[PDB]
Amino acid sequence: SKIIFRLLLNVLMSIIAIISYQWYEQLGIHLTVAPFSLLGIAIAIFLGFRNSASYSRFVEARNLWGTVLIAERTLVRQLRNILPAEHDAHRRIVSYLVAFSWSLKHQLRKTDPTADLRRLLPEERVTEILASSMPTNRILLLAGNEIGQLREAGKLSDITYGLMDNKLDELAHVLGGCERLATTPVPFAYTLILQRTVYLFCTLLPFALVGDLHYMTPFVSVFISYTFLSWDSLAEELEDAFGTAANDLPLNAMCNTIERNLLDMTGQHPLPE
Amino acid sequence: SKIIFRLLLNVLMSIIAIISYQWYEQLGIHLTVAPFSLLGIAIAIFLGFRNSASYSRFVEARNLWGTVLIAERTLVRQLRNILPAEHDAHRRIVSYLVAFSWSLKHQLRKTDPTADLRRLLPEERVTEILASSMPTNRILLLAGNEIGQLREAGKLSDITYGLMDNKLDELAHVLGGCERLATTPVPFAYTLILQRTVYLFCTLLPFALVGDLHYMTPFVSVFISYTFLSWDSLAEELEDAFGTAANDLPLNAMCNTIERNLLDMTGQH
Amino acid sequence: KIIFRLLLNVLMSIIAIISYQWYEQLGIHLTVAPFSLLGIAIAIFLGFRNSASYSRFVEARNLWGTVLIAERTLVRQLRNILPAEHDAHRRIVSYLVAFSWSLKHQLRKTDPTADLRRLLPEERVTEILASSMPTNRILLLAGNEIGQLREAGKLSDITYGLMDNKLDELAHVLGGCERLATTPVPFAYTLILQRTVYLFCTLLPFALVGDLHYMTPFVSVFISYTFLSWDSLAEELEDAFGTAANDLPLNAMCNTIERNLLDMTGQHP
Amino acid sequence: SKIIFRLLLNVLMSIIAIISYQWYEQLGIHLTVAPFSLLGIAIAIFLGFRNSASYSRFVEARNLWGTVLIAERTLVRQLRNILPAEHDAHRRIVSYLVAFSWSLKHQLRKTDPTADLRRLLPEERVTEILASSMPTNRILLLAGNEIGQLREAGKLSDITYGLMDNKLDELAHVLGGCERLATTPVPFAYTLILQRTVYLFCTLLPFALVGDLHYMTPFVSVFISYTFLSWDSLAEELEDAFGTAANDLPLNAMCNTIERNLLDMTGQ
Amino acid sequence: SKIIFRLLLNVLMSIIAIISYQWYEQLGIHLTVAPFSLLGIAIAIFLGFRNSASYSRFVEARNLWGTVLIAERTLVRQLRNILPAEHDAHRRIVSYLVAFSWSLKHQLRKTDPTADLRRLLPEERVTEILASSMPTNRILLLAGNEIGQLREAGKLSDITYGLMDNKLDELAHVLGGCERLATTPVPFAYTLILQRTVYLFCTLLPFALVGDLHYMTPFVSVFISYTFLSWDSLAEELEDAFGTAANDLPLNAMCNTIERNLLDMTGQH
Ligand SMILES: [Cl-]
Ligand SMILES: [Cl-]
Ligand SMILES: [Cl-]
Ligand SMILES: [Cl-]
Ligand SMILES: [Cl-]
Ligand SMILES: [Cl-]
Ligand SMILES: [Cl-]
Ligand SMILES: [Cl-]
Ligand SMILES: [Cl-]
Ligand SMILES: [Cl-]
Ligand SMILES: [Zn+2]
Ligand SMILES: [Zn+2]
Ligand SMILES: [Zn+2]
Ligand SMILES: [Zn+2]
Ligand SMILES: [Zn+2]
Ligand SMILES: [Zn+2]
Ligand SMILES: [Zn+2]
Ligand SMILES: [Zn+2]
Ligand SMILES: [Zn+2]
Ligand SMILES: [Zn+2]
Ligand SMILES: [Zn+2]
Ligand SMILES: [Zn+2]
Ligand SMILES: [Zn+2]
Ligand SMILES: [Zn+2]
Repeated sequence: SKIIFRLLLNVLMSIIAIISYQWYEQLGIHLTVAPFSLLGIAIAIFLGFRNSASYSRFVEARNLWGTVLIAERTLVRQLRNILPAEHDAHRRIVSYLVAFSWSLKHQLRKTDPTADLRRLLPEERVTEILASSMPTNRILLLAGNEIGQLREAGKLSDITYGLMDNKLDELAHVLGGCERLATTPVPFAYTLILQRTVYLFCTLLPFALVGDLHYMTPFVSVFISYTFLSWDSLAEELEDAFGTAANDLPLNAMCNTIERNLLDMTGQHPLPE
Repeated sequence: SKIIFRLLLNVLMSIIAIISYQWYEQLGIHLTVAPFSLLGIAIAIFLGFRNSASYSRFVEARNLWGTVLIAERTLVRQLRNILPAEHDAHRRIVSYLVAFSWSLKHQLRKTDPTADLRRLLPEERVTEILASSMPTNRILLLAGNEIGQLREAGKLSDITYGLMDNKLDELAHVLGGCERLATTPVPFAYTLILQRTVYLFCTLLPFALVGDLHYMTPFVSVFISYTFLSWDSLAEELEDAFGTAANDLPLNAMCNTIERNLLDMTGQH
Repeated sequence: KIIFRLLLNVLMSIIAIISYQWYEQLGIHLTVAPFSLLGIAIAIFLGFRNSASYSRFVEARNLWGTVLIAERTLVRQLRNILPAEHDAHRRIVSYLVAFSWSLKHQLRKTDPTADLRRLLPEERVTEILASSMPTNRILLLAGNEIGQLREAGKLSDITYGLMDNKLDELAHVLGGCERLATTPVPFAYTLILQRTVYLFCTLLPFALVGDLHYMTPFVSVFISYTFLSWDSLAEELEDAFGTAANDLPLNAMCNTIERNLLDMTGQHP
Repeated sequence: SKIIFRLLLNVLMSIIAIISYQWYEQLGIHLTVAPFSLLGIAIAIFLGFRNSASYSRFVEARNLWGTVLIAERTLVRQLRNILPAEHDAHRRIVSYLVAFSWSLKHQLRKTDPTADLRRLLPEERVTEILASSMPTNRILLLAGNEIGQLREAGKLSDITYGLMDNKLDELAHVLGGCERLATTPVPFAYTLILQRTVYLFCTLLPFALVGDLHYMTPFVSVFISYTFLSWDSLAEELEDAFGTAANDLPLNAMCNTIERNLLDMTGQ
Repeated sequence: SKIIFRLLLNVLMSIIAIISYQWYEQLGIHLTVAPFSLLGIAIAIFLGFRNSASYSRFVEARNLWGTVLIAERTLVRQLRNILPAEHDAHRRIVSYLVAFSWSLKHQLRKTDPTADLRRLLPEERVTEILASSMPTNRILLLAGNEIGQLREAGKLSDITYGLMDNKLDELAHVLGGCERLATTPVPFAYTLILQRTVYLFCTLLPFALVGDLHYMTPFVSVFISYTFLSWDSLAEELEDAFGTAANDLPLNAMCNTIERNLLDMTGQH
């Protein structure tokens, strides 16, 4: 945590305010609580509204990765109920849906997806995915091909295809939502204005409190600084949700759960009497 | 009250603040209202936003369990309307749908679902559901198999199947919603950090209010503490509705309400 | 209703005026600054409470709005697809009107027998009252009317599906309305704030008397009026469907629904 | 602009507080800023939440009238794409949909739609619509008749009818939405509490401020009054959210845009 | 940023406050921190609510532009799945959809769209687009005609047409949503009330702050003037997300992303 260094600096800023208190009126400088109370309340309001915006983006990030689990379950679930005999079709579609989860993971984590794609799909398909400028959207097209080919075979009617097509439409809203959160953040000015005001408020606070507290200055100033800094750092963990930090989503575990889910519903060996 | 231990501790610290006030001039330590007022208003704003997020989680929690009630009612309604003669199918689907509700209750609470599943389903399926790592999802698959088998027999058309399949999707959106809302740790320790900030503000407050109130310190300081601690403990309850430390009554009720409703529709009681 | 405490607030202020000459005699200090910090905190918590209460009232009004929308569109679809089947029209409308009235009685926790016998044959009223939830039975009986027209050959599976969607939407309303009635916003919400504001407003003139002297009862009743009126509005918005001053006129709403559905069929009330 | 008359009243109430300040010690009355700070902050919190609720109902009114534009554009678009030859059908439905837009406007504004209805529709239909107690709903039923009769002619299938029916369902949600906003206003308590409080706070404010500010009282008190009254008046206009005021929705401009769009798509 | 000018002018106003403080009791002028504190907190609350509503407009504008990508991705995807042989049909529809994004961008910015329309579509169609009052809605009708004529031949059934029809309905919701934000912004009172109040508070702030701070008056007044004006400017920027400012949407880059998505490898699959 980088918060603890700021707390140690707040103690140092408090002690230098205590010893230099003699040279205050000799220069003619005064700092009271009431002007800093107005500034602090203003900052406490603005931080609250920013953290609300940061939480709302984190909820949206959590919701979209929840939908990957829902849409892929229901698509395999529909496949098992409508076409219970097409087991060769199942394992092809399943492998694409697992691959979609892993490729979406690596797209948000800015990492190479080649290892996971080769683990799940044949080399003719991995080359096709990597050729595309948008690799994860290619997978949905290739998964869409498999549902389309079953409709082309006559195994799926236009109604049963339409029921399965809507699940792929849900999956497209996941990818488009995840890309939108990754590319467009909370406008940088939000974090730039507040982080500047908080740090400058926390350092100038013991100088404003030294006249009222005298010797209790380091104990109180830290306790006020801690409240304003913890709330500021809370938003700095929620805004970026697709990284590898403490509050950031465990996407490795989530993709493992999806892989476990889709190989739980399938994998049941057909025709053992 | 649960927090009444900390309320009497606040009065205990107030009496300490009165007697030790004589020693304050020996080190040159002073505590005015204005520094603790700025901190107090700041905490009050931060508790307001946190409680709003806690309420937001609670409303969505009840909405999902409302959809369990809605989707299962409308699935049984569609079965009676489209296929009025197929009572053998009715009994099986209702058995699975109620088994979905109870298994979801035991999944959110992390409790054993074996006793409830054995009551509603035969042992061939109970072992199959318990073998799966996702038991509630397995029930939806088996419920989907019942709708799917009526389609393959020729009794359900592709459109009438589609109407019933959408109701199974609603329950699957709930399961995925409930799984997400229970297994998310939205803070690292900030649910405890903000709780600790309230605690230490409450205990240091009588030392700050002793100069302005003297003997009225235990009266006013406990009344400020009460308003802050009650609002903090309220957000603690609303954040985890599907908790082991949370009330079991609203979750056990809606599982019985759905069982009572589905048995009434088919005409069994 | 709030005037009973507004007169009590002036009476408590009179006590604060006469006892001010005994303040330093008893040895008590009460400054404005600690009560300012507490009062701002309460104002924040009431601000979030009233906002949460407003969202309940909006959702409750929206659900009853959807009854009027869904039933209009169901009759509209019946007239466009099957213009000849007026025997179907009159039966379904009488069910949809009965659903609205039984929804009113369910939320109010009252007997619906007086309104059900007015609209429906006696055998159906006995069947409706037999069920655990009367409204869910009506939607099932209205669904059977659409279902029997599908079995006759007059409605295809597609045209059944369009009419079925509105019956699904009405069941989402029923599940929504039941949720807002059966699950109130947790116990503590009113237990904290209502009693906190009462104890704040009565103990405030004791703190105000040091700075205001004889203007104490005039300014204390000002702050009390603003705090209590915001408190009372939030309780009127939370609850709900009943017979309070600021609540939904459900008797007038059900009459508007009945008049709309009779007007579309070519009938006069 | 009710504010400018009230701002001059506040300066006039401030000068009373200055001249009667010599009488304060005689009556035994002392007024500090600190209790009025507590009250004013509370008012500012409650005004902030009310204005938030008022803006939310304005956005909802904007979104519903946005849906009028979208659902009617798409229904005409669906008609041209499925049935490119049936122009006799187009002329009636477009005129019905435009009549829906104007009838919804006149129902919300509480004005007579007779002049607009006879401008678009034949006398056999206008007299039938005006006969109905819900004239905007009557248009949706007659618009549904045109889609329904195209289905019964064998020109529209059950599938293509269902795609068009969803748009009529979407416009019916708007009608029920707009009626909900009109018949049920923002609880009159919100206006009864705050407006009484804001006016009484601003009037009583210089009497507490005169003890600390003296001759700067009419400058400071009028600037606090301006902030509190401007925010209250803004929330008042957003609460409606319709009507004839300048701050409200330009519904005449919107209905003409809908009328122009549907006549553009048909080539008229 | 125009704040840097108003920040430097705020320091100059603070120098006037320092030199004139001696003459305060001579001129008969008293200015304390407490009334300006009450005013400043009130402004900070109203700025907090405005900035939140401003951000909500920015989010909804981004969400609609996100939908442009998603709805067009799937519309081409469905064409690449249902009709994989119709390659000449693909390139015609794709070109309309790329033209839809660019024509939307130029409509919201109020600039000439002819330069980008010629780049993507034939001259017989570009003139038909420019002839219409709403050029972006005309493109949806022209792209819809391509889907409609494939149904006319019998290549698409009524069901598979409906799947593609829903996607063009989704794009029309973006068109109406983006117009709603652009044609009418926030009420003009919102901007004119706050921008008058914020700076007139900031200029009159050092005159009230001089009594407590003396020589530190320009340091603290520029701090508060920074925090209040930076929040007002951010709110003013985000309200018009379709403008050409720093915190606004990069709509030029977004349309290039849509173009590269729909033309994945010159329209191949
Ligand atoms: Cl398989
Ligand atoms: Cl049965
Ligand atoms: Cl509807
Ligand atoms: Cl009829
Ligand atoms: Cl639409
Ligand atoms: Cl025409
Ligand atoms: Cl035409
Ligand atoms: Cl889509
Ligand atoms: Cl191509
Ligand atoms: Cl000086
Ligand atoms: Zn299989
Ligand atoms: Zn979509
Ligand atoms: Zn049965
Ligand atoms: Zn789904
Ligand atoms: Zn004493
Ligand atoms: Zn509807
Ligand atoms: Zn009839
Ligand atoms: Zn449903
Ligand atoms: Zn035409
Ligand atoms: Zn003709
Ligand atoms: Zn007339
Ligand atoms: Zn192609
Ligand atoms: Zn639509
Ligand atoms: Zn000086």
